[PDB]
Amino acid sequence: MKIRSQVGMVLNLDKCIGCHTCSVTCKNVWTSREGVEYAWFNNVETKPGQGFPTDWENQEKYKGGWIRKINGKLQPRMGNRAMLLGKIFANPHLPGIDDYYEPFDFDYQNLHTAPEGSKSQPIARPRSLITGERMAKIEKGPNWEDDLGGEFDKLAKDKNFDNIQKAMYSQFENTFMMYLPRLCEHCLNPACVATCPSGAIYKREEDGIVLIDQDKCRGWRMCITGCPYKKIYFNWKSGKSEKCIFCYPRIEAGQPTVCSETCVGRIRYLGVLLYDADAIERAASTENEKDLYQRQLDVFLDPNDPKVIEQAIKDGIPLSVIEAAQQSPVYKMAMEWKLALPLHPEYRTLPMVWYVPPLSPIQSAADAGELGSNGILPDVESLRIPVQYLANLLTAGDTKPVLRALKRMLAMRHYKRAETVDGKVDTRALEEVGLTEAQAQEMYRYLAIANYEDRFVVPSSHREL
Amino acid sequence: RDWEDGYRQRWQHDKIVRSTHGVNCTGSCSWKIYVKNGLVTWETQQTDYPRTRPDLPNHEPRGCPRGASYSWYLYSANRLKYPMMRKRLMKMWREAKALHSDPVEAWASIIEDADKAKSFKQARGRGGFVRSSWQEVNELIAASNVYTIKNYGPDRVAGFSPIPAMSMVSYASGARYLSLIGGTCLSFYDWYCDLPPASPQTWGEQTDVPESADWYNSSYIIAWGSNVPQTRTPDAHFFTEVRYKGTKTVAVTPDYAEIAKLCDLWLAPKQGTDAAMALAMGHVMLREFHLDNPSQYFTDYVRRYTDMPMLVMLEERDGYYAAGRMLRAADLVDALGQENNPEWKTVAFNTNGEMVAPNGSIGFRWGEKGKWNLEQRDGKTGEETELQLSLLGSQDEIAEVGFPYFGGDGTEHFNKVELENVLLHKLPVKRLQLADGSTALVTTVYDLTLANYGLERGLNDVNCATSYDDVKAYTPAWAEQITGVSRSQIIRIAREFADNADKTHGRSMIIVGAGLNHWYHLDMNYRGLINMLIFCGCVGQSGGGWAHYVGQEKLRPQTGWQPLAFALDWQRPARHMNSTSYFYNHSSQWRYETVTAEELLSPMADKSRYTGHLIDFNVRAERMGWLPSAPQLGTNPLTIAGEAEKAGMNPVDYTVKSLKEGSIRFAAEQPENGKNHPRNLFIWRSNLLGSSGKGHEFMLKYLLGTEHGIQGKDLGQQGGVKPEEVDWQDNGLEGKLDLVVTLDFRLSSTCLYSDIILPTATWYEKDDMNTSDMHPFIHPLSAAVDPAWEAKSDWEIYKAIAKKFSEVCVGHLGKETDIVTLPIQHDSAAELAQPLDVKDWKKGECDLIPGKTAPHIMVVERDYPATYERFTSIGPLMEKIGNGGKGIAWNTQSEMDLLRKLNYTKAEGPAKGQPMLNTAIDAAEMILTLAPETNGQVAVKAWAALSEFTGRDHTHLALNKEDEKIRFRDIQAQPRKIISSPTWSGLEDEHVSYNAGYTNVHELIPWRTLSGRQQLYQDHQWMRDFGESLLVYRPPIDTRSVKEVIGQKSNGNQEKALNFLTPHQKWGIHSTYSDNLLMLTLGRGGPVVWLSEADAKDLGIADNDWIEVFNSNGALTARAVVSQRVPAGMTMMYHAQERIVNLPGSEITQQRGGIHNSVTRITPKPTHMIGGYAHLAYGFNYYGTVGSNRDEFVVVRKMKNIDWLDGEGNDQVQESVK
Ligand SMILES: Nc1nc2c(c(=O)[nH]1)N[C@H]1C(S)=C(S)[C@@H](COP(=O)(O)OP(=O)(O)OC[C@H]3O[C@@H](n4cnc5c(=O)[nH]c(N)nc54)[C@H](O)[C@@H]3O)O[C@H]1N2
Ligand SMILES: Nc1nc2c(c(=O)[nH]1)N[C@H]1C(S)=C(S)[C@@H](COP(=O)(O)OP(=O)(O)OC[C@H]3O[C@@H](n4cnc5c(=O)[nH]c(N)nc54)[C@H](O)[C@@H]3O)O[C@H]1N2
Ligand code: SF4
Ligand code: SF4
Ligand code: SF4
Ligand code: SF4
Ligand code: F3S
Ligand SMILES: [Mo]
Repeated sequence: MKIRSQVGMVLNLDKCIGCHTCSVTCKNVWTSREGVEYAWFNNVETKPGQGFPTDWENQEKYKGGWIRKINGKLQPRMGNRAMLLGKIFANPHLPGIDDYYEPFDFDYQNLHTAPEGSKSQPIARPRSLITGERMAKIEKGPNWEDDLGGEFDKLAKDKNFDNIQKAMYSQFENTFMMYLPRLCEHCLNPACVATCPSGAIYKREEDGIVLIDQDKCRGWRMCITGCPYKKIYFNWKSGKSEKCIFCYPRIEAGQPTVCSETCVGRIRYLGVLLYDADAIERAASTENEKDLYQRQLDVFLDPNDPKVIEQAIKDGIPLSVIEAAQQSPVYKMAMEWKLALPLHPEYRTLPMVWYVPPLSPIQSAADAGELGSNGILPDVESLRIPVQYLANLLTAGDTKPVLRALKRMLAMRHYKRAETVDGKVDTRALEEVGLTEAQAQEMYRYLAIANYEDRFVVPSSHREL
Repeated sequence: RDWEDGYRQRWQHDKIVRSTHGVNCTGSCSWKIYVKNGLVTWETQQTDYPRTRPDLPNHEPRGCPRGASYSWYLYSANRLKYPMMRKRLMKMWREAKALHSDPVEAWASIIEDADKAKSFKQARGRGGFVRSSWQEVNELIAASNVYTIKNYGPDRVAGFSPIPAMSMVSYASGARYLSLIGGTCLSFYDWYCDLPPASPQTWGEQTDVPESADWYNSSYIIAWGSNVPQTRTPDAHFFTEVRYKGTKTVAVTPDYAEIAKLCDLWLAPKQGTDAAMALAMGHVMLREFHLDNPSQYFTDYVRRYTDMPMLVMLEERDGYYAAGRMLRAADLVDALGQENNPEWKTVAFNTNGEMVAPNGSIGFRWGEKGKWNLEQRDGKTGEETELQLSLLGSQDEIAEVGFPYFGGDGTEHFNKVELENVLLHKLPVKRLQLADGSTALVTTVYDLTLANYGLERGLNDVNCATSYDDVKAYTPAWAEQITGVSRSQIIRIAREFADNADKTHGRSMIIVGAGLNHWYHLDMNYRGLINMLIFCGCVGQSGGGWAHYVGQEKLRPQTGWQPLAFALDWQRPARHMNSTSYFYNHSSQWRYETVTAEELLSPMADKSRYTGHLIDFNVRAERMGWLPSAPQLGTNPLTIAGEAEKAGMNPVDYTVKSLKEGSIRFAAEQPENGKNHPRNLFIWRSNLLGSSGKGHEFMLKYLLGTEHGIQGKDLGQQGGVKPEEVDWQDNGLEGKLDLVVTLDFRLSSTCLYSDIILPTATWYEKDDMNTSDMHPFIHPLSAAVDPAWEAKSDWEIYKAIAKKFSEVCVGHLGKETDIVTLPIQHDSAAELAQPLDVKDWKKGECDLIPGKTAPHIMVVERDYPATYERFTSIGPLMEKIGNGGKGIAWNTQSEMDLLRKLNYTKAEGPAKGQPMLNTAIDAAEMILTLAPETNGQVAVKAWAALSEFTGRDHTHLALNKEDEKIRFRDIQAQPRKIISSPTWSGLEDEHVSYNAGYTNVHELIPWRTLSGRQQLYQDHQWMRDFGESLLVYRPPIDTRSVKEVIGQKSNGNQEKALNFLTPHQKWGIHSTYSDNLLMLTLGRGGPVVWLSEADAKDLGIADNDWIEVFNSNGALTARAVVSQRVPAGMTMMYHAQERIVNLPGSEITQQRGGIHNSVTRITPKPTHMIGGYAHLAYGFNYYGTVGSNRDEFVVVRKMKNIDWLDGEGNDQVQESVK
């Protein structure tokens, strides 16, 4: 039994507008260097799509994550200790440059220095940032599929469309698209840490932030294959790997990560979560894939329980961190309202960056339809985004937790409309989803108004110690 | 371990400075600019905005992906570091200088030599830039200006700069220089087509809309042709969050746009047919909420706030009547007891059948006081009255009135519904005996409206609907055929929208943008949405209304900035010009006009009274003082005074005499005569010649005199008919601009084609201010670091030019007298020019009366050698005359006294004793101190001036904020909210958000229209004859740009004609950021075009293949993006991609590929030229022709040969189509 604390993050995808501001600010601060110009610690992908690197969710292809052996024990999908050390020499699964994109630049100076009497208007042509040679044409980028850019049948190769009758969605009237911003999950059972034999990768004890020791890294790169979210990138210039550092310099000072504070949509929430570090192995080893979600919720402790507090203090957690945990917006969203869900829990890493699924326009019909359970507002069954799709993405295929999250947000809307438009109290929708008025009102406070002090509740790390 | 210190060190910095972005996005976001080792390293948003009410989401953090990437520009490879000049021009300039010690003479020897001139003009856009120096370019620029003013006239010098709200002082810098010397200041709002003519038409206001936080007060929102998440990014959260408050949202776009993702319902009408859907929706609203089950709220609202109760005179025609002008008090005996302006006061019947001239019509605005308000009172007796809406039930008889119908004149590309060009309707009428003894039939705007929508009212009107399923003019079933949108969807949404408005008393809102406003018939698209909002009493209620968002049009401290920008502190008036007409003329796009005024006329119009080229209507409007002119007169305006003297006459009478006899002519009559075109052009805070300007190729050919890609033939070559007012030449004058000066921080497309490029300071290297339509804060741009290399702020650049000019002009220009024409201005007593019809003095229909039937003729004294001293000081006119705007004025002596203490005063010279304007901060403090929205002391005086007109006290709106004075250094500490002012109709209040039309509705201040109410009926002669007196559906126009060139230059691949739409892009704000590597990397690395999968397959085009798009206007090259989200029949090339990055050669023109504006061309609309008529009178950026562009069609095909025309052996060839 060892109580640990970590600042979790929840992204409300219902409010995401896919602007990529988060990706730009992270790039400016942390990855505007030769070697990682092509790496986007935080990147946003439009769905349906294959993403960055291409098809990263296809573990049969990339070999990322964990697998459960028939004996109940976990082993990296890419191999046991022996096979790993062997891949220091030969790893046939590493993402190629074409899986990401060849970073480019443009000959802007030609616009300035074009000689007198030029036969045509001077232009700035593309040039590789890797080779430094002229590029005849740009064929790839980190966000090439933005807003359904590309033939649908090609975008539909999206791994999340697995087990889904696609045909109908390849029709204009049934078009749908959402955005998936993502960074490192700073997992509780990181596959990356397990795939680097030297221990260059470690999960900090004070805050759970996963980092790659630059002095210790030797460029073996098994970690790149190991991470199922493909969030570790090789720095081709330094010969070492780098990844999202969860802006620890700011977290240590009680500030939000750069990508959280700069989120234009106000969709990101940061809050402390306490967990029993000794309960992780058991949870990640649960037999059924669809139990991983609930098993992770079971490792999160109640910051208000006197015994938890007592144990936390004994294990070295500062009282200020425990008090922050008691005000955690992330705890409320993941544990209480059940709006936030893990990203691909089946990889068995127990990810710590969770997501609230998005609502969407109702299905197209031509027959305008009639009032429903929620009046003029949508009923969960009529949303145009196939729930099975969201399920493969967030709950190992189990639609129940997703339907509950979506249904609860719709219930809030119904309850609030009755209050603000009809001036009456109508809790029918809330009762149908198991929420009280008090809960709906607090959900509204955190999700709609979302004051700065409510989105980020980050304690400083007590550096004086 | 210790290695962790590495990332920690990266974050550490020297200091943070507050600044913002001077780009036209409407974002107006404050940022933290981080500096390390004297260099800007990155930026993150400020979050310290004053918080909104506890019940509303706060604004922080705002921002967007483009703004987040600005830092990239500071030390990028595309940064402009030094003044640059075209090599050939520099060679000649220096050779000439060795011959003539006087720069003016030097310039003369060059520009008067056809060969020398042609020499450097053909070098435009063809490389050869060389590093110069400030001293060298300042002398050349100054000499050119002097030479032009002296030999041709001040108005042959011009400057183009838009959206002053994004960086006020930076805009003012050049505008102030030009206004002082008499140069032309070009408009932008109309030119860019962001001005919605429907606003001036309905409210007598340029544009006043709710702030984004007010969307949160709404319970029903429709996003119509507005891509909120992409084009309104920093504000999008208000939209996503209000959904959690129970608000239903609807997205209306033809494609599955980003906005759809955020809504509860997605409706996809055929692009360009939105007015049809709006009509059917209004039809359902009128039927169920006004007629069948009368809404108490809606009925009372339209009775007091619209012109629906006003009476319209019918014109007797052959077998039926036509709706004519509105009845005026002057038409009745004893003029209804109105001695003042009886011809400008509308009439209605009270609820007792008696006629009354209600308070509030425009006639009460001037010549008297205390009755220009919306109190429901008899304008004669002063007693309360209740206006009657419908005559049905008290009519003397029934007349058949004809209504124009265009729903069947569509193009082959859109669905149409054939009915009758003229639909007769049954209307209740009253017989009146006019003051002349004659009889006239009248009916209210109200029943004319109900008739126009096709509502059956108990008569036997066969043109009315018996059901929503009945295919009649404007029923859901009718709209279903035109738009493709299910009739039941139209019906359901209209009901929910109105029902929501009725239950909340107007909290239904429509957010609309360029998707609808950039169409030729933007007028109808908007009046359609506006009518729905008015029928539901949404305008003027918090949480409801017309939410029109486009560019950063709202410069809140308007009256404080105006005098600075146009030097109104030293001389009045300045020389404003409406840009669309200006460019249609000088870039000669009129010579290729294919649209005729005749095809735009109402079937009931007298064709013979409307003959001529579209440009003839413009020339006619100009001579009548409706629109401005530039150049103004066919002769140098600085030489007119000397002749008036020799002829023993004063300048004005001499000019009026000369115009009457023809010894002096308006320059617009002879544009290519060699003396009537602009010769010097300043461009800054703009990428006109390379993205903004529609008809790109025409501008290259006629303005620059360089190679171009025009494919079609002009008017003469097609035997077409010529203009009746403008001379014609088979070979148009090319290369009109003698000098093109552009100030920028990056080498843009415009820069690439200029003669001189001046390096300007970035937004992080200078001081300025910024405001927006989206929120109420005014905040600053600041210099985190001093300007890099040899860059200077716009203010310092123009100040230096002014200083050099003041020296170079000595001996060439002294204390001159200038004759300036000024069109009849809206918000001035002169706006009551022609009341009953249109008379042209040049046709001998009336006399030439300046300010009434012709423009005002003004005398302006200019002290050229004193230009610099005037530029750097606040003039005496603010103290002698005063300040004001929007029709009101006040004393501002106290503000001038304060400015003398804040800025110090001139110790000597021409401006001795006046407050100084040396720095950008001095100019900012002048704006803040003079404006009512930033100085509470001025706000109260302003509201008091308005109270004289209305007779109601309005000072209470600012009394509680008197004493508040916003200072430049304070906004650097924290952005401040502005003060409630008479310049705007929304309020800055603790309990209610800013909502436009709020004061009209709650303070009873009239809208500045003929009737004083929201004007549903446009009775101006031209509005009537062009069929727009009432809202009617009008299909997209035929630019006839494809037919003549399709298949003419085959490359072997399949071709196809598609609708060319240009919605604004995700990877830039216009062309800004378009060359920024971060944006290029997140997009597709350069110019691309979106195509539906269907069309792509038909053309044999694969995703990312090189394609060519063209028509008679020009051609462009780009890569394709094939998507399912794009509907067949339309193509989208997101606006803003430019001509400097990743573009190969064109197979159609054999030149560098063109831009999206290479395939467009200007085509004006006569109704946007109307002036001298109350709400329809001129105003800089208030009215004028617009640069519509969505009607365009183009030919699309896969490219074959990919040649870069650069000299390397790197060309490609795409495999055939088959
Ligand atoms: N990122 C970014 N934001 C910007 C700008 C920019 O360049 N970049 N420009 C700013 C300025 S100055 C302006 S004026 C605004 C303009 O921005 P908007 O007001 O959003 O104008 P459009 O981009 O034309 O948006 C119309 C939207 O409706 C759809 N649409 C296209 N044609 C039609 C039509 O005929 N009917 C209907 N119902 N829908 C249609 C399209 O999907 C499109 O996204 O953007 C402002 N915001
Ligand atoms: N076909 C088509 N044409 C259109 C439109 C459309 O939808 N379709 N949209 C129209 C509309 S709505 C608009 S608003 C216009 C916008 O057109 P523009 O005003 O031309 O827009 P930008 O491309 O941003 O041009 C601004 C230039 O200013 C420079 N700049 C920025 N800040 C400063 C500064 O402080 N000082 C100086 N000296 N330079 C500065 C930038 O680097 C950039 O090159 O385009 C219009 N044209
Ligand atoms: S900044 Fe926020 S809203 Fe924008 S894409 Fe990133 S997470 Fe989504
Ligand atoms: S998401 Fe981050 S912590 Fe989890 S396995 Fe990948 S690199 Fe490791
Ligand atoms: S947490 Fe920090 S390092 Fe990680 S993605 Fe966000 S900004 Fe980048
Ligand atoms: S570009 Fe405009 S919207 Fe984007 S951050 Fe800058 S000010 Fe805000
Ligand atoms: S496997 Fe270890 S050696 Fe470096 S590249 Fe990955 S952290
Ligand atoms: Mo705009």
